[PDB]
Amino acid sequence: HPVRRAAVKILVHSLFSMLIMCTILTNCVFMAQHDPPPWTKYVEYTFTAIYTFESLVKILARGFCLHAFTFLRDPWNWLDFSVIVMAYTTEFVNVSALRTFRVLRALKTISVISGLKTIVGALIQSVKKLADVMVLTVFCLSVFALIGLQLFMGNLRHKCVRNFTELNGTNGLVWNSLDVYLNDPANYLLKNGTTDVLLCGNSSDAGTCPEGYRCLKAGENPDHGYTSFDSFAWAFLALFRLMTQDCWERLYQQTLRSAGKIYMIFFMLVIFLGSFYLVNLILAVVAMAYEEQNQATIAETEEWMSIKQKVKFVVMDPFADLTITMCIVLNTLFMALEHYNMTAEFEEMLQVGNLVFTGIFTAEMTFKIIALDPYYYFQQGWNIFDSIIVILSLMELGSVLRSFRLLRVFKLAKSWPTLNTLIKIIGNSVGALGNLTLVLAIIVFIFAVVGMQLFGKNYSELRHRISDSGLLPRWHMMDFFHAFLIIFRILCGEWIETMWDCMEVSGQSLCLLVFLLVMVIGNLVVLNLFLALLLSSFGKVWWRLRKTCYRIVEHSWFETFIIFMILLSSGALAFEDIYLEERKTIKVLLEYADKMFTYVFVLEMLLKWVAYGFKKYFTNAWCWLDFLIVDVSLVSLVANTLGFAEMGPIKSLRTLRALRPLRALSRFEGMRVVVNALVGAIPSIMNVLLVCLIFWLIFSIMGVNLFAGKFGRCINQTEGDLPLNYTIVNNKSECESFNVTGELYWTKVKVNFDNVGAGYLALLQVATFKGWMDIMYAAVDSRGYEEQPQWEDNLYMYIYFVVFIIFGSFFTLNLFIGVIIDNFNQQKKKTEEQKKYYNAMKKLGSKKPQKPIPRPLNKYQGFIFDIVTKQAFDVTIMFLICLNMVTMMVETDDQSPEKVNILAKINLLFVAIFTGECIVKMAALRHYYFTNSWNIFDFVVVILSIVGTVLSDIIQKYFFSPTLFRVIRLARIGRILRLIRGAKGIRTLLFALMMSLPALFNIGLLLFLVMFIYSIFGMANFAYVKWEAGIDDMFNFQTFANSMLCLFQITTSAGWDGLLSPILNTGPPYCDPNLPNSNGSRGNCGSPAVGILFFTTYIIISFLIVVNMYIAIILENF
Ligand SMILES: CCCNC[C@@H](O)COc1ccccc1C(=O)CCc1ccccc1
Repeated sequence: HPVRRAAVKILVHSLFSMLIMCTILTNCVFMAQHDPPPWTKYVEYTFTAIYTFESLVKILARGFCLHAFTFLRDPWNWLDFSVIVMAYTTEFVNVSALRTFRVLRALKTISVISGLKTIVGALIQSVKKLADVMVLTVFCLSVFALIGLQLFMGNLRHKCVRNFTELNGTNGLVWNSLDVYLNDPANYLLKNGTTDVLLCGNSSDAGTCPEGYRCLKAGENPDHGYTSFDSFAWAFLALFRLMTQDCWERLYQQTLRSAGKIYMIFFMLVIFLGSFYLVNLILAVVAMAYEEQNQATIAETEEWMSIKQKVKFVVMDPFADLTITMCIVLNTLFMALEHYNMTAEFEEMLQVGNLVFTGIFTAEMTFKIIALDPYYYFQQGWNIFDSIIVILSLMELGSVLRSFRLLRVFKLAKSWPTLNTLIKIIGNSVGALGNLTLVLAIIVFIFAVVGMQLFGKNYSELRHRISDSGLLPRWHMMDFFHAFLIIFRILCGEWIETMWDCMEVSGQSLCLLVFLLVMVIGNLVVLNLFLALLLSSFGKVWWRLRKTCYRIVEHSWFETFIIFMILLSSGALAFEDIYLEERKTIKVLLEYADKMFTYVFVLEMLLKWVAYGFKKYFTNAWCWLDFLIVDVSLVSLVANTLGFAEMGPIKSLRTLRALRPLRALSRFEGMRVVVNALVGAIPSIMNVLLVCLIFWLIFSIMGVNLFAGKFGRCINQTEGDLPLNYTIVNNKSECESFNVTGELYWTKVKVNFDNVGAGYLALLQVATFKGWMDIMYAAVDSRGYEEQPQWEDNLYMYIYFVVFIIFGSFFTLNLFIGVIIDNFNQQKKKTEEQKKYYNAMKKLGSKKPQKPIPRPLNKYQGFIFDIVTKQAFDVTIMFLICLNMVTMMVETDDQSPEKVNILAKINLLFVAIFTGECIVKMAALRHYYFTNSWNIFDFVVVILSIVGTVLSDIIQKYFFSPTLFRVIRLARIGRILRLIRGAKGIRTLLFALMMSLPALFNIGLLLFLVMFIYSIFGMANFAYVKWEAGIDDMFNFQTFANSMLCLFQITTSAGWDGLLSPILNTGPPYCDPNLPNSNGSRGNCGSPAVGILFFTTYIIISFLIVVNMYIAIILENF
């Protein structure tokens, strides 16, 4: 047919493809709109027509029903098939939610662009290769969800309820008990500094409600209802949230607040294993799928002219590009000397300096135009780049626009190889890997418009249930930009806090579905891009005495003695909390112990000397460490007795006593090798930190140009939380004219962009996503210069942070991890009890045994033997234990008496089934319960089950203990762990985990030591800090246990902004200096210099230790 040939010619032709691509792109910019005008309706029709034409033009090219089979064989056209079907249905003949379907059109260009379909296809293999670790992750999450459910069932419903005294007449204190104390939130007491209920616990480790507030379980719900441990669904959600570490510290502090501080152990166990280990397993198998597919593709590929003479003679030898790099460095350094309150002459000086720098660059640019050839400038990319910045600078001479000089610092890339490694990464992100980035871009676009069509009217109408008062939420999906922002925040790792609000406004089923799909798919494709970037960038008495001391120092008892003194002295350090003032006996006890310690360590020093020699002593680095610390101690003692004591610097120098635990590093052959292999990689960390400091210098100068001085608030003193209305108070100066009453305080935000240093602090709080909320809120409210912030004026400043997060957090991370990996390779190329652990893992880890047991050949014995052996018996007892698991999942809080009756009956039924299996099994012939470790394991669990049943039988008659039940019942969890015998994936993964826990023990020991040093430092400084955002009555630095809680929390980087926040404040509107402090000190202030030092250094050292050591572990396992 002629129409057949015509349709085929249109099909193969390439102008049709670009026509449909432009049509899709315009339909995209038309989907991304909310509140479309009527002039859009025909446009809809328009698109419909074109797509239908596509359909015809292809099916008329097919021809028949066999051709229709071949056409539908490629699945991609099923999409626009459904698209035109839905179009005809909606245009011929409602819930109004069908409009959400045409976003499928946006996926069409993945099949139209022949490169994108390759990506979205090659991204399918890993998610079905993720199966083994996915079921291991679901299995561990469900195990720990049962554990957490049994431990904390209805614990999060504890509330510091007010005091209720019951009345005689029953059946403003007048009320009813339950209907008033369950649905009444008036009765509860809010947490200090929040509109959030206070939790409590009857235990002596939980929150202590103030006088006048008892503490019960009769409460509304958890925060919005979604953080319960009450059911297995809610508990599985809570443990998923703690696995992804999304706001996990909030659940940590809530649970410890109600359950007790000792359950801290639980949380660390679920972080040291749940978050870290399961997440890292998923990540490592994705990395393995990536390596495998890339090597698979690599294998598939393996299948007047006088004046010309004079000027060219003058420009023969420029030879001064080094002076140009120096002038660039001076230019950035000169731009960096910009701050908030600059004098007029200093501003004029900076302007003249950058003017003369522009002159320098313009002059040598026009010289380089005539130095070689304008075809040379047409040739090289660097020269094009400097030409661009010159034109942009002259445009400046003709807030965002001044910053384009900053790219000049990138000119250092030619001499700073790690900087050009960074730019190679950024050039692959949109170069050789442009398709991955483009796929991610259209996926974020699809998710943004899908979410906005699904949730726009919800977010817009029911906003009253999502914000404080008649006012907007900071995060929503009504506009496309805010939907993109929700998606981007999710990609950053914050999906629970906006999911709560979405489900509060929209609906749990659909919102859960979409946010979990966004998180899974987006984090998967972002990990794909991350890994792809990482892969694309790849007389004799004197001598007699000396040998006497040489004998006295090498004696093992001497070494154990000094180790014990080290440990005792550090433990003595731990006793230095705020309660020594009333501890009179142990005060002087610790005084004498301290002087004994310095004397014994200095005598040890002198004997080391006289034995080994001064050159043999002062060459060892750890001996230098010991000498330095004993020097600290000696000077402290000397100035303590020989006058000039409690004198400023000398009385604050004994704070350095907290370094005393560092003596332990040299002794233990685990910490020593760890610190060796760690400081052996400080040069790489230093050069990468230099590249990151230059990049964040760029971004901090941008933030100082954009909003420096625009972060002030002018809070009203009574309210305190929020700022003020622009209408009423507009300027900082009007904040000082209406200030006839001293309630107005023009405060900055704690972390702002006022210097390059405050810029660096804000960029660290944004790059870790802790504390960035207030940064970005004060930035997208930044109206004027000293002007009061309008609620979302300058809304597009979000872009700044987004861009920074992409270049300063994503790519720099690709830098960090990058060098680390390669660093280790070169170190790869160039505790004896743990060796015995190794040897025993070799010894008793016997895999294949001999013939286990022969048939007893008796009538009953042989029959029971034969019914025990067949694998059908194994699979059915596994089905039985899985049914026990499910009947374990059906337990909730405050369920009912009859249901718990039934559940206890089924409990006895199941322990009976399994103990019958046990009595049949040990009688296999004689030796079933001796050969395999699994049989004796289930033997232990079955006897534990029988003893648990009889303990449940003897609750009160013989002897009673209230809390122990909750843990003996927890032994039932052991039964589900019996499933580890059947599965092969999770068993091998958990065994390879248990093989490496000596290494994790050494790493956790170094981490514990760093926590100990920083706990003592914070006990010295950060006690008496005002109780604010992240420092409550339970997570302090007051005691040592509180310090360990705070520091374990921060070790995951979580909530570190909320703890640094009360260390920064220094003013009367927040602090109270001159406060009658109980100790020698005064004032409840933090000290910003050492607070920033402490927290930034602590999170950076913990990040470095964890990253370095975990990559070492992962490489040594590989
Ligand atoms: C993408 C992970 C999502 N969940 C974790 C994050 O939320 C924060 O985790 C951390 C908490 C404390 C210190 C460091 C980290 C890290 O990021 C290092 C992870 C890591 C693991 C193994 C090998 C290299 C690096």
